[PDB]
Amino acid sequence: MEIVEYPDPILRAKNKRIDIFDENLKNLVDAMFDVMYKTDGIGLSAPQVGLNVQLMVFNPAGEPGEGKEIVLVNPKIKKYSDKLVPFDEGCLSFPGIYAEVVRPQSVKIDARDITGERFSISLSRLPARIFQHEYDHLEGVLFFDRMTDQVLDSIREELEALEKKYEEKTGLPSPERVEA
Ligand SMILES: O=C(Cc1c[nH]c2ccc(Br)cc12)NO
Ligand SMILES: [Zn+2]
Ligand SMILES: [Zn+2]
Ligand SMILES: [Zn+2]
Ligand SMILES: [Zn+2]
Ligand SMILES: [Zn+2]
Repeated sequence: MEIVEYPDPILRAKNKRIDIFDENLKNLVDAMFDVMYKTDGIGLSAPQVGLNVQLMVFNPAGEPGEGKEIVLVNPKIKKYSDKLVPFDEGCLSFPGIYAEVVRPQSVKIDARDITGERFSISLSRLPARIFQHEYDHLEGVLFFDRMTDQVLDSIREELEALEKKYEEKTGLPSPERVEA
């Protein structure tokens, strides 16, 4: 298994509905949760393992045995709160990079679960926060898109480094450059 990283395009590709709700789907969520636990994270959205399908899993506590291992599939934000708050985020598709992103305090959400049931959770604190972070992955949108002109100024050079690693490995030019 392996985490996809920035500039890699699978990060921007349209993400599909899921509809069979089979056993493979259980099996996927093992491996998303386990890769998460292995890289010490608190969320992970499926295109970060190379699958373009709306599926995110996560667990605020982010340590085994602790918190609560939530799964949303086909999320949609019904509502976003007015309240706005900063927070240093990291994202695994950007090894080692943390920069402050500013986002809505709470969200209401509609979504299916691992057996198909729709449902309807609201969400705050860290939970909500991650939710959104993975919620963006589902939808083409990476954390530095959410940063303020100044902040991004602080990571230009790092994400540039990434673009080059991609370029060295792939032979191809970086399908997207942050000087853009
Ligand atoms: O790469 C990841 C997981 C992750 C790791 N460290 C974090 C700190 C803040 C936030 Br919000 C998310 C993370 N999700 O796409
Ligand atoms: Zn592997
Ligand atoms: Zn299908
Ligand atoms: Zn497991
Ligand atoms: Zn930890
Ligand atoms: Zn991420």
